[PDB]
Amino acid sequence: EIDRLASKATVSGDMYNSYAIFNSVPIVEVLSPARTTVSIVGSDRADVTM
Amino acid sequence: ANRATSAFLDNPHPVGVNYVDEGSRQFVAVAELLASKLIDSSRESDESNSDVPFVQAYSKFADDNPRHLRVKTGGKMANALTNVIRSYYSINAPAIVPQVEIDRLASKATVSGDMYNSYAIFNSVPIVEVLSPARTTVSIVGSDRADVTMLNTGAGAANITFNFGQIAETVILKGSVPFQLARLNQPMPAARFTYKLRPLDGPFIVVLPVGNPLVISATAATRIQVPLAFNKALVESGFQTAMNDGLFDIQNVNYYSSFDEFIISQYHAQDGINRVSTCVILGLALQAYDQMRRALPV
Amino acid sequence: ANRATSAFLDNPHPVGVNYVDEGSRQFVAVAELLASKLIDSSRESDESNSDVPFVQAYSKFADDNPRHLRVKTGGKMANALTNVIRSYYSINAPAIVPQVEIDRLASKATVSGDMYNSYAIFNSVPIVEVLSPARTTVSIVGSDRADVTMLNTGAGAANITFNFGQIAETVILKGSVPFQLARLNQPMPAARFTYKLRPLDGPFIVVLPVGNPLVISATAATRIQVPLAFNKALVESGFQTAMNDGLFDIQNVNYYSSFDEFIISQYHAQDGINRVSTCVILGLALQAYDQMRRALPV
Amino acid sequence: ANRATSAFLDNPHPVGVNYVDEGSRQFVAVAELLASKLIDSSRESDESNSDVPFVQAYSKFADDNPRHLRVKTGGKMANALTNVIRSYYSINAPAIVPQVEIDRLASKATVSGDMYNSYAIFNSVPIVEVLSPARTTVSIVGSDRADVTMLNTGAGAANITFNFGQIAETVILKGSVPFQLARLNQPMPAARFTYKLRPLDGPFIVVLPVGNPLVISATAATRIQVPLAFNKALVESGFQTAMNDGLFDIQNVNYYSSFDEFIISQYHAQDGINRVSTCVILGLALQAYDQMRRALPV
Amino acid sequence: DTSFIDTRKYCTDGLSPREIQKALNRQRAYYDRPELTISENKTLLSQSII
Amino acid sequence: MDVLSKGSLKELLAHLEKTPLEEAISYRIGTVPYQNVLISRNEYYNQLYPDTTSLIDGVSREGQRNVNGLIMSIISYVVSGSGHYIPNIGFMLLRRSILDILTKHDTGLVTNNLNYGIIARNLTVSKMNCEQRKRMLICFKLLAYKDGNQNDYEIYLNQNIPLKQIAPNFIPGDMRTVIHNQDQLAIVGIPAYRLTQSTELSIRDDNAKSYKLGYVDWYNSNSFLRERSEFNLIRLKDRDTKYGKLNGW
Amino acid sequence: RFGFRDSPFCTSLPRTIMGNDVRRISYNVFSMMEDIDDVISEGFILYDAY
Repeated sequence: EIDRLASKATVSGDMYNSYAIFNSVPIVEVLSPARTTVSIVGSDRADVTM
Repeated sequence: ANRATSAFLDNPHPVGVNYVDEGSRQFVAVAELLASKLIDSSRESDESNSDVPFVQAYSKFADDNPRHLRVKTGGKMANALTNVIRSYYSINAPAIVPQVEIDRLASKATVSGDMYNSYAIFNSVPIVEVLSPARTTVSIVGSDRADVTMLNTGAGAANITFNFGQIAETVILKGSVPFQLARLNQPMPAARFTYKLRPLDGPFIVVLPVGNPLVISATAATRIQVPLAFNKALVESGFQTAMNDGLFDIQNVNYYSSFDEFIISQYHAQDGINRVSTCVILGLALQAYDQMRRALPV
Repeated sequence: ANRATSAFLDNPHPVGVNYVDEGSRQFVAVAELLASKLIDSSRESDESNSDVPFVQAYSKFADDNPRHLRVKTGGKMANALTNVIRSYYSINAPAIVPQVEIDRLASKATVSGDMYNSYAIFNSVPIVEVLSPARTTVSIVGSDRADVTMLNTGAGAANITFNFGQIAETVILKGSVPFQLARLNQPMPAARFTYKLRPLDGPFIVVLPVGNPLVISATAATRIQVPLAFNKALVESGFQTAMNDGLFDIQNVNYYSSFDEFIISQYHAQDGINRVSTCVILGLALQAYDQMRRALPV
Repeated sequence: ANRATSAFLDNPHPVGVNYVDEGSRQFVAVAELLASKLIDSSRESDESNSDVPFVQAYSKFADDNPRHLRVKTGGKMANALTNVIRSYYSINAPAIVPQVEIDRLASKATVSGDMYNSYAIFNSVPIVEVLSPARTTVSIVGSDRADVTMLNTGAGAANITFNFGQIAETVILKGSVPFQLARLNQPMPAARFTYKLRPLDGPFIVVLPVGNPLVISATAATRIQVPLAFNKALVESGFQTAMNDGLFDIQNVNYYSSFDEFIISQYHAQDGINRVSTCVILGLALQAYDQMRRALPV
Repeated sequence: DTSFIDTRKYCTDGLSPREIQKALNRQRAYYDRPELTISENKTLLSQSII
Repeated sequence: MDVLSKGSLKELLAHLEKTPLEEAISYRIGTVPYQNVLISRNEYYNQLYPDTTSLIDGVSREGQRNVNGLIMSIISYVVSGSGHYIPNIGFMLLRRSILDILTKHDTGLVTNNLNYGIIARNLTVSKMNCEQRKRMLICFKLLAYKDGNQNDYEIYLNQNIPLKQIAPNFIPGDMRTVIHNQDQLAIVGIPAYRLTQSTELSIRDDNAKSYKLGYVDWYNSNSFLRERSEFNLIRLKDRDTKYGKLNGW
Repeated sequence: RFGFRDSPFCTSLPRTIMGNDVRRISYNVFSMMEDIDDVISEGFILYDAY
């Protein structure tokens, strides 16, 4: 069924032609010592309160 | 007693047992021939102010017409060549590529596929063991040129046993200062700078006087049967590219600085005669990888 | 703490900012093509009874007919290439050649001035810094293969930090005796002879016991974009020649043993990305200087 | 005082004095040209699945048609080429090939036979002598890259004299730590990592502090006039084959790791200019030997 | 050329590449070698260009 | 306007040979150079538009009476079309050509103490465009050759990377180098784009567009000299010649 | 559907026939082939042309 539907139009299946910019902030880890409190809130804009 | 050995000779990992048949060896030879056409066509197309020679060469290699809005990965031949390279390095690597695809890709050219019609000289220095008594220190550094620094702290002359294996053809020994070297149960000659040795002659004994440390530089030559198309410069460049691209990244393997170290280490292991046959095919495949990747960077 | 660093990485001098446009890059590519034909035409005339192929090749290269009693120097192209090589090495070198002469010489052949269609592997080992505690000695020797000899005279084991930069892709570590190495704040694995490391992973900690010296041999591979016509063997010989005829003799500059060291040292500067583009054009110009001077020695 | 010298520079043996005439030089050039065609036809035959290209090339080279059930050694050209290589190495090696056979073989192709058209760069670093005071110890290791390790156990700083000869053109000195170096009767500059030196300038003095050992790495470039067809990659491969095939083993001859070491050592001996001229002809003969032997493995 | 990929201009001046192809094929017939392939023919026939 | 139209090194140096110093000097009082001011730009904004006046504007400014002001007035004339107010220089100096001041010792003006970095900063080299920087570098090279300061000129170029790339290539004593030079030095010219009768925001841009629009009117005016149609009517002394050489070059 | 004898029409050109993948050859590659007689012994699909 997939092959039959793909024959309806001719279009390159290339998925590496261009690029897109993604705005998520990858905070993998925030290491803090004793007597300090750290909170991370948000994905698009990461808010770290110490 | 202390034992010192070359680092690159330690624990060679088993090599792959797939894609070693006659048809598979033809595919490697075809890939090398067609990849070299790609590089030459690129340089021909620059002088002629046309892209036709590169287009025809790429079409033969990739079985697909180039397109401006599509990436030039290299086609099915590039994918098959990458997978066979992975299989050769380790016996744990899967053999993804089917046999039908290999035979279809080998029909493009009419190369023989023989891997024993020529020879190449490899410069890795095999030092299987250095036997030193107590109160002496021995260190070995280097692969293409092995420098052995031995220091005698005791009160008498020490005898150090050198074993270079049975595979290397010739070994040349040069010392920082003149020194004495002789075989088992042989008289010691006068001290001199340079010794030419045959590793099959036997274990060698170096008289180590008390005082300043003595350093011996070792250079070796080994002959290995290779295809006529073999080019050591391209093979070495392809080895680094394959290592950086992660083709050799697999559990339970040992890594090497150069293809020269890799082939000598396998040749010194047990059943190493059968191993170098597979390593030579890998070297020719690495030659095709270097030429194809430089013409089509990814 | 004591800091040890590689000698060739210290203070790369600024390269020239002239002759880096597309018109000037075409001239360098043209000179390489015409120098290659000069070598080939000389050999063809040597193996024949006619000098016509050499006369035609030299006339195009030098814009003048060769004479029996006059030295074949290369004419205006030789002078332009020699001065352009001088400008690339140092910012202090003047830009003597006019743009009109460069454009006219670039019209002799039809080649694209593209300098990014391929890649090459350079073997210099960028040990930026090695940090060692007190009562320990660290010595770094070599560029193509870096040997680090470290001794521990302290009471307990010492941790040594190795920094290989962020530019090199793969670093292979080999030791005289098995040793322990791990990334910062990571559990330490079992002792083994060889390590494959990505310099991006981070600074590496090496456990140094107090028993005997441990020597670590380092080999690195880094990939730099180069034109397809690049040939490493011809560039290195061209680099050695240009240094001998004083093309690099200019105030307040550093000197390197090889072009491999020169390009890697500049890559590691603050503006290394901008510097390597100029060094790549210098490499191709050195390639043309090698072929042209071998055919026409002066 | 203590004197240290490089190992490969010690006791160069006399070279042969036969086959240096104009006709003999033409024979070596013809052999090189014909050997290049032999290896090109071998590759062409493999890619074309036809033995016609190889049969034509072997018949011209060997003076007989290729036949199955025969060894395919290479004919009279192979025997003459093998024997002239033996004669060039040592003055004790007999000259077997008659001049009539040499002249007949030299008529196969038209060549100039001039071995001084072009030049080549050789990278062996000559350290003729290192003079040190009583308290200091100096060790020299390596030929392509020489590492000089010096340690000062005395009360104060010491002066170490470096002599690099007069033949080398450029010497580059790099140290593990910054060191002080200046010529005779010249002020001592601030400590730098690297120095660029001209061996003709004179003996150089290094200040050795008392604290830690200092290792100086030395690289050199030397220009020797060679024929235009000279290829260093082929010559070095041929040299190792010559040693492995046992045509360099005669009584009272020194042995070397590379052709670079052999040619540089003869340059620094008495009558070095005349010795180097003979070694150039041996290099071209070794280039022909490598190509023919790889085409016809015997 | 008639091929859609080939956009090169084939020069008609000088010795015709077809004459060399005819001479080369006659040489291969004597030695019983197979005639020039399509790929080899295309390279030879495209040597003369503008 | 005429000085801004020259597009080649040969034309620029030829114009400077026939132009006296009095054209560089302006006799209008102008205003003090470096001031933060509010100007009126009613085509864009209702409020007053802040800007800073400078010496490379097209309007005359007041200049220092020292030699530094005289050289700075010459360069501003070349790059902006107008000079500064330095009166009572004298008949002997004012009658000399601009090239004579920049290149000849017989004028009687001493300029060996000049600092190229300070002059460039006072002229706001950062605000200059590519053509303006090339024209100023020509003036610096002529001054360096007059004073035997060629080495100092090269070091100043080494310190400033952007200036080294665009530095014109000519030896100030050889005419063969000037003819070969192909650098485009035109500031005003016939525009390929659409040029409209609209204002610009800054003082420099607005004043530059006035010269650009004035040059178009000058091009079609009767004062303009059309070489293609009236070459025979030109006097022989000032007629264009292929073998045109500056005196002493 | 149409009752044709030996109908040359397929609803979609098959990817596999009798459980075996069908060879796909571009027209440009098919032009330069030298073993078409062997290739035609097993069916192939031609594309990249009109």
